[PDB]
Amino acid sequence: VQLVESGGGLVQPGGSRKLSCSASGFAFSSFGMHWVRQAPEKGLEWVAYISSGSGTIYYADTVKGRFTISRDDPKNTLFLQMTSLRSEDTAMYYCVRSIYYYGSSPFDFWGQGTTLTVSDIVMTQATSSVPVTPGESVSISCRSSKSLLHSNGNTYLYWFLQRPGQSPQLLIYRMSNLASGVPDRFSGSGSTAFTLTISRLEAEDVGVYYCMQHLEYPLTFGAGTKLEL
Amino acid sequence: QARKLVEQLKMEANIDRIKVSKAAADLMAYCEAHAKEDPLLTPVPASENPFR
Amino acid sequence: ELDQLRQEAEQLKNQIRDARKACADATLSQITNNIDPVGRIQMRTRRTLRGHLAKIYAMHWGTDSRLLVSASQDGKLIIWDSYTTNKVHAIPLRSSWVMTCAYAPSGNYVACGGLDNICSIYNLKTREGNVRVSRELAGHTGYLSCCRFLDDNQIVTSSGDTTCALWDIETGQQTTTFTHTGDVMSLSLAPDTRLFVSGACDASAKLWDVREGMCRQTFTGHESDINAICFFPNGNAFATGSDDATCRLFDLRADQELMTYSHDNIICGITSVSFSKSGRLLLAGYDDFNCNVWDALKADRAGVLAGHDNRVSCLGVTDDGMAVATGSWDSFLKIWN
Amino acid sequence: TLSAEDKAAVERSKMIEKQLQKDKQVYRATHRLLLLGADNSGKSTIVKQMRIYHVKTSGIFETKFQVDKVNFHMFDVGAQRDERRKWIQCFNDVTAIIFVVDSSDYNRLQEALNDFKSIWNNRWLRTISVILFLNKQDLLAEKVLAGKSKIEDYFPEFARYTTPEDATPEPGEDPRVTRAKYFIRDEFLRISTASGDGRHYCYPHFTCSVDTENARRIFNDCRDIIQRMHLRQYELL
Amino acid sequence: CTIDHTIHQTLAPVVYVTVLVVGFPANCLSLYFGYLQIKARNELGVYLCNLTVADLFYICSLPFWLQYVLQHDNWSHGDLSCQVCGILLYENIYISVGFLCCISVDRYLAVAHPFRFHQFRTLKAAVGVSVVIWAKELLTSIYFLMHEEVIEDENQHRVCFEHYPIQAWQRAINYYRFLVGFLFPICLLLASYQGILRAVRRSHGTQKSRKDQIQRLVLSTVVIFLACFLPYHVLLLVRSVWEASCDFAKGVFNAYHFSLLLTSFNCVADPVLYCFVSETTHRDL
Repeated sequence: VQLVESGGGLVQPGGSRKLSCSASGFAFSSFGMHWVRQAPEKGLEWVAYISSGSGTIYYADTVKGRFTISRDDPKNTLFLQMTSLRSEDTAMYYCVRSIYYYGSSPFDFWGQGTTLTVSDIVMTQATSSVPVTPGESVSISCRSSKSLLHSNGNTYLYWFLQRPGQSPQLLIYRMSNLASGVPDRFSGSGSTAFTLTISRLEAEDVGVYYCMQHLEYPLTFGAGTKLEL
Repeated sequence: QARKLVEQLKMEANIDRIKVSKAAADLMAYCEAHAKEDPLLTPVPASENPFR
Repeated sequence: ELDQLRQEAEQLKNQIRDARKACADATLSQITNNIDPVGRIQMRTRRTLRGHLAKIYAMHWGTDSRLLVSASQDGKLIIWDSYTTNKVHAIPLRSSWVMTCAYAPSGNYVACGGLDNICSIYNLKTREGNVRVSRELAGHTGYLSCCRFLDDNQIVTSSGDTTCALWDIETGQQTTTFTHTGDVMSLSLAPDTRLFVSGACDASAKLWDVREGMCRQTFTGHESDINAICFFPNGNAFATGSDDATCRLFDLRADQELMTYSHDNIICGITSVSFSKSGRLLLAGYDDFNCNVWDALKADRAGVLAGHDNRVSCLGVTDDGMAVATGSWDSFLKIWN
Repeated sequence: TLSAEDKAAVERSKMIEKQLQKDKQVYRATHRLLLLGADNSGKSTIVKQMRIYHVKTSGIFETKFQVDKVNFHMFDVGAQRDERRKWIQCFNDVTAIIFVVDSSDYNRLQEALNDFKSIWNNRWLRTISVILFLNKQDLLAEKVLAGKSKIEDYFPEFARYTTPEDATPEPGEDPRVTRAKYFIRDEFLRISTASGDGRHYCYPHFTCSVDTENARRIFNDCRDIIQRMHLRQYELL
Repeated sequence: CTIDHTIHQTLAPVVYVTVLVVGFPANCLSLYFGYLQIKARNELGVYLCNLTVADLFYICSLPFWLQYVLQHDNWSHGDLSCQVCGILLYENIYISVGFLCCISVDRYLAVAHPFRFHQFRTLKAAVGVSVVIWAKELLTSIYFLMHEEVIEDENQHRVCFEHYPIQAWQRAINYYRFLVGFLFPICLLLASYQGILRAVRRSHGTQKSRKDQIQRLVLSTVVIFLACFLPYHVLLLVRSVWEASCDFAKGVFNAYHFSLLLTSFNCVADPVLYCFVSETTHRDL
């Protein structure tokens, strides 16, 4: 599974630019695609979402109208066309793979991101930095403005880890379920208030931990909890 | 030729068979023990079930 | 000589019959004549799963009691969300003549097979989003009638070559073979997974030890082909449906037939048998377009499922016992409570 | 009502439904045939010379051909036991059963008649027509002309048999071979018309090893079968 | 224009009473069997159910007409019930005509061309053409509600949907009814059949018995349609080209209304011809 991205750089304000994403190694047609931005020092922010079959397209309130999303399934390439660029649109953009069926793991694979520099349920992470040492157990907590437990019995909270100079990697989806390829050390639990517990910590778990809601669009992230040695 | 059949019959003959009364008692015991956990035999309160 | 061997076999069969007859201390019907009847079970359809092009032969409930796999002769398995009727997966099959399907206990794999004599295991949870053929198991010289998963790596199959086989998955080779003088039609695995009973087209059902590989016990009594077979949840009993329009419940420990379920108003063979969670209810699909729910202890027809315009081919009860799903030749599955 | 992931799952189900409808458009327009016969019968030759013109233990062999822009799937059975009572149930919805019989073998002609009787009177094929391919007509012609073996030694009703008036003898072929082949066809058609009412019909055809018209006769017979099915379904009879 | 209506009191009540009594139960069993065909993947079920619904609408409208002809042709039910019932008695028959034409075309496609046009014989196509046909009602019904048709005669009776000395908005819609509604449907029926009758009598699989039976059924259907509708449309023409004075209205009144009453037997013949004679119906009966 590989999600390479391209089409970013220096652009003068008020211009336009198209971002492309080449997917190779998985069935692109059956996967929904997401564009998620991250400012150079701030956290993650969802930009757009296109569904399988291109029948459900959602945009963030800050990009709606002036951004459009599209896909080419035969060419296996995602596109985000952006017009009327502003200073707020200086970020690394990430392509995110997310399938939706019973038991599926959305936001399973993230791309590599492209830098573009120009010249609503609230997720609160009250803790931004945590001093940690290897071998200990730490718990990262998030809060939600609205209850994420739906009537179907699913609490739609997602956990991501952004290691230094790397794309976010899914850890826990739906607040309890472990992703594929993450060690059993990670565990998550919660209710409006949540937590992510890491036991027997290793040196590869340092980074910024983000919590994301998926109960209703727009998908809103948290500030992020940085774990430094 | 038929030696395999004879050996199979001999191996299947010397077994320990309990009385059919004890078999019926065991089946009844299982049914009565798990009766309360059978939604089809004992209907659900129509709110715990996932199809209504 | 041959005559001596035949005489010895006849003597051994007579000895087995006498030993079985010398244990009929009290018939199960006589003992359960005192227990109360379950009454009329007015089961009702709640979800109709439609989308199959042709008739369905096999269905299997997941361990989660929410995901179904249904095999139809349109070359398709469909993995249904029972709760929401949503179609989770649609797996095309390279052989359209499918007679069996199995859903792995872990939920990671599905199985299919039919007149192509191959047990195809499909991987559901892959890094790519598509369902891929994990592998194809070949070695049977007859049509594959039933397949069941011991785990993600072992699968037991029954074929029309008068043979069952336990297969390893990582190495697609018959770990062991089980040798019935007729087409084997149905398999059922004991809850302990260490044994399995198989019914064949010789009115005989054989209980096999999976590890050792030899026929532990054999049971007779039917007058025609055995088409379906299942275990009582205890693991020490099993029920068989047959083309002689009768169901029969046997016990391994008693090593003899316990009880028979039949009515003069039904003259069609049983095509799919299943037990409720308690074992009090024995559900049997028939060619009369119905699924009859019997009281397994009283031989009293306690309910009828009548929603299919064609013959009921497959039938299965969830792990939690909430619902019973029956799929028929009318291209539909129906979920009942 | 529905969560976002639930709506996306519903969308996935809708796309699966769309693909299933596209596949139904193909399944409805594709006709499935069941090829039956014996080792003596040249059904393998028919398969070869019909696939040309248009795994070790594998029990099914699918030959897909096309006539007048309509698709057909013959399904030969080649790795199954002599018993047929059960897997035949899988073919209760096929358009036709193509039954190939070696007319030359007088010794095994009764076995062929018994097998055809089993197929015709089967419970699950009560609404399924049989296209009867009396193969190896050239061998039968040679055998009857160079007369050493006689049908009267196998069927003691050939002496008191006359060629039916509604006969279509091929040009330049003797009345003896016509009498023989029509006697064989009449045995098969007598079994066919002894029962079955009008739900299914047996279509007889005198075929040879190298005939190129077999696909055409299958197409015509299947067209007639579908016509009868539509007459029944659309309330015309 | 002093026109007398004694046929409306002698033969009309009988006809309406009979058509009601023998058609309301008939076009309910017919509807049930059409629904049964709908349960199976049968395209003809949509057409049968729609035809039965149109007939049921005609039957529903019948009691008002019976009451009307009972009181010496005096529609004492307001100026809108008259329009509705007159539409259901005059313009509603063409919905049934279009639906039996749909049945005939579907039969021709299924019999004469079994290997093609599989798209056109789906439930989606059937409901699409049914929606198109019902649009026409809506869209003709509107046209008729545009005009106000209640005329008080010499005896103060309010005749409904009938102005004898025919009007200028008539004499042209009657041409439309004849050309599109009789001539085109009868041509469509005589082309769909005799194409079915050519596909049959060409097949080598059905016996001569059944082949003659199918021809008899087709001939009965076509002849019943003709006997029900041809006199009415011929008289519609005869009244749209030679009617200019009150004298001709008195002359042709009896014939025209006899033909109109003859059209009322279509709703009682349709369940017989399209649902009762079928062998599938006999099994579930």
